[PDB]
Amino acid sequence: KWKTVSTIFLVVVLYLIIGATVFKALEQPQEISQRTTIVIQREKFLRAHPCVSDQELDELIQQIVAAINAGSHWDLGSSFFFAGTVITTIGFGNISPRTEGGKIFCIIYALLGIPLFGFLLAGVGDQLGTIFGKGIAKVEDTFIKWNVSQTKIRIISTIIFILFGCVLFVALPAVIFKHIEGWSALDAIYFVVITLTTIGFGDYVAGGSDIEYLDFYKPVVWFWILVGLAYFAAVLSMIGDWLRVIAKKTKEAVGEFRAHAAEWTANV
Amino acid sequence: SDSAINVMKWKTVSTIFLVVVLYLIIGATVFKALEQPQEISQRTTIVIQREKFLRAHPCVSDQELDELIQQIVAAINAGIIPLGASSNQVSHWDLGSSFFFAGTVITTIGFGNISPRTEGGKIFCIIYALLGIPLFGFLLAGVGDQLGTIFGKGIAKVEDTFIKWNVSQTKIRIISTIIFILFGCVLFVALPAVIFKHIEGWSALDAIYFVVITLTTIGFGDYVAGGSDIEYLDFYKPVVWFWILVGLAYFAAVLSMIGDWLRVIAKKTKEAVGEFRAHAAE
Ligand SMILES: CCCCCCCCCCCCC/C=C/[C@@H](O)[C@H](CO)NC(=O)CCCCCCCCCCCCCCC
Ligand SMILES: CCCCCCCCCCCCC/C=C/[C@@H](O)[C@H](CO)NC(=O)CCCCCCCCCCCCCCC
Ligand SMILES: *CCC(=O)Nc1ccc(C(=O)NCc2ccc(Cl)cc2Cl)cc1
Ligand SMILES: *CCC(=O)Nc1ccc(C(=O)NCc2ccc(Cl)cc2Cl)cc1
Ligand SMILES: CCCCCCCCCCCCCCCC
Ligand SMILES: CCCCCCCCCCCC
Ligand SMILES: CCCCCCCCCC
Ligand SMILES: CCCCCCCCCC
Ligand SMILES: CCCCCCCC
Ligand SMILES: CCCCCCCC
Ligand SMILES: [K+]
Ligand SMILES: [K+]
Ligand SMILES: [K+]
Ligand SMILES: [K+]
Ligand SMILES: [K+]
Ligand SMILES: [K+]
Repeated sequence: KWKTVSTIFLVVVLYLIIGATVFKALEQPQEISQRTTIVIQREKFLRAHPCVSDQELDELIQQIVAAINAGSHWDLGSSFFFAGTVITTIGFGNISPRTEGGKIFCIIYALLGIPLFGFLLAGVGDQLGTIFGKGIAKVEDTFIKWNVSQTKIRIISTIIFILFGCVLFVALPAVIFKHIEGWSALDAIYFVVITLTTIGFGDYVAGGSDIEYLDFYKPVVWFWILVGLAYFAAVLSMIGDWLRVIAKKTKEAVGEFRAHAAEWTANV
Repeated sequence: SDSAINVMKWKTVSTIFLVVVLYLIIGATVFKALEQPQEISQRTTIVIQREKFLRAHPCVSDQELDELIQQIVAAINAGIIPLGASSNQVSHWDLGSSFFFAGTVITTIGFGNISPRTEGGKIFCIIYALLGIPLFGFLLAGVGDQLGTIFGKGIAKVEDTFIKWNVSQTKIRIISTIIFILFGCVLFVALPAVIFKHIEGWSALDAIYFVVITLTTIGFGDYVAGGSDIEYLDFYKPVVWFWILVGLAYFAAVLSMIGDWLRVIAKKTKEAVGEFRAHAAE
């Protein structure tokens, strides 16, 4: 009958405000640092090359920033990657359609492929879940006849799910990404989380740089994208369940606190 | 029982996998066909300009022009207006733009025009995503449920206005799906698209493109509703916030309905091919 939606809306607004403050705190300093150390560069390149005017260099900069949309972008490999970024809704954006017909086809392609890929991803997740059900069935039998509790064997099994999944789907792909892309470890894990959450900023792409790949590589990361999107769907849903549980525990904690203030003053 | 169903399940998922591969191949072919020509045109017409700059400044070290463009492309990923005429700008990380960024994280739209460069920014972004995505999921579920109850009451009366001669119970459902589609596409894509065109200066197709790319959470970032430096009446960005919330709910509904359409067409086509081979010329 009632909402409950208003309080979670307010919680989301609060979460966004806290996040915005923290992000500003962590990111504005390096931004102003790079801004002043590039206004150093604009006039240290110009005085080191007197033949460039102060206004012809700006013609150069204007056309280079005009080249923001191009720099092939559209070999069958890169367009296959793009189609993947569309139907997965990752949408890195490093590749994007510029002609109107490309955008119209992109609209149709998204509206049809997102549900179809949803079916594929659901099936992949179900098959992984049954494989993992048998896998937990055996270690839930070795460790099961010792008196250990039953409603905590499930939390030990979630511990094992999280750990094994994050080593197979986050850890070793991250180390491979660092050894192949040249990314840092933190940058690799960042890429993993941002792509498998379907956020997909595009500041890092697993086949973007020119660095020449082993050709065994893009298909394997395709497979990793498929299986990791499923794993991360599971992880995000279980975090949601964590949230609803802690939500009711906090609801009862506020109930208890106000109930201990209630008749604590009836103590007259 | 426990296993005899799983063979069937792995069969259907394998054929869905092959269908997805085929869809990706077709899409890639069409996209290459539609986008590579203008790309090579612009590339040769940018090297025309590159050596028009080169056939005008030999005193320039002439190979450092490309390291200069390297540093310019490195500087633009952390947005900049790098010209002497105007050394004054507005920052990527005011609380407004950082609020927008946090939204792009928890919605998983991820436009990317703004993204964390600091190590701590990336670690906090990881934590922020892993916690906010489910939370925003709950919010969006509530928004969708309330929208659905408003629309249920709205259709309840038009489910009687139409009770003339010859009327159905389970086939009036198609007029209700038609009304959902049309009214939703008027409120959540159409008029927001025209607003986006008149305020952002985007084309009509660019506005609708932005709408579709944003509410599906693809979020390329090639168009952003608050990106350009312009005025923005502030009566604008909060209403676009609200539009994002309710339109994400609406588009989740639309995508689920398209999925149902696909499931129906899939089973009708398999039974149709069964029927075909069962005939197979007399
Ligand atoms: C990382 C960014 C910072 C996160 C900011 C979260 C601050 C919010 C802390 C709880 C206070 C919410 C206000 C209302 C609380 C209750 O009246 C209400 C039900 O009565 N709770 C909920 O609805 C259920 C809402 C429960 C949502 C809790 C979100 C989980 C945060 C995880 C971070 C914990 C770090 C612990 C060390 C600080
Ligand atoms: C299912 C409902 C989703 C519909 C969401 C999009 C609704 C489109 C309504 C916008 C109409 C605006 C009127 C003016 C349009 C022109 O100024 C504009 C050129 O400037 N044309 C287009 O944008 C051309 C736009 C072309 C629209 C693409 C239509 C593709 C529908 C495919 C649906 C999947 C059906 C699958 C059945 C097997
Ligand atoms: C064409 C220029 C470019 O960026 N090409 C490019 C980038 C990435 C790939 C690729 O296959 N990456 C692995 C992958 C596969 C699917 C998805 Cl949705 C995402 C990724 Cl990162 C290929 C070509
Ligand atoms: C600071 C530079 C910049 O890009 N600023 C910017 C862009 C967009 C907004 C904004 O509020 N857009 C509406 C909106 C709200 C939430 C989301 Cl998740 C996405 C959008 Cl487009 C504000 C500031
Ligand atoms: C624009 C997207 C084109 C992709 C659509 C391909 C059509 C495929 C028709 C069915 C192919 C598999 C049928 C097998 C049924 C037993
Ligand atoms: C499980 C088999 C499904 C095959 C049917 C898919 C049909 C897609 C139609 C796309 C029309 C543009
Ligand atoms: C300018 C309009 C281009 C539209 C291209 C649509 C391609 C349809 C392929 C099925
Ligand atoms: C079922 C075993 C899945 C193994 C996944 C390997 C991922 C490759 C890392 C790039
Ligand atoms: C909770 C995520 C922390 C990631 C730390 C990575 C350090 C290389
Ligand atoms: C319910 C009306 C939403 C209007 C959103 C328009 C903002 C661009
Ligand atoms: K994105
Ligand atoms: K997404
Ligand atoms: K999603
Ligand atoms: K971008
Ligand atoms: K995205
Ligand atoms: K992006």
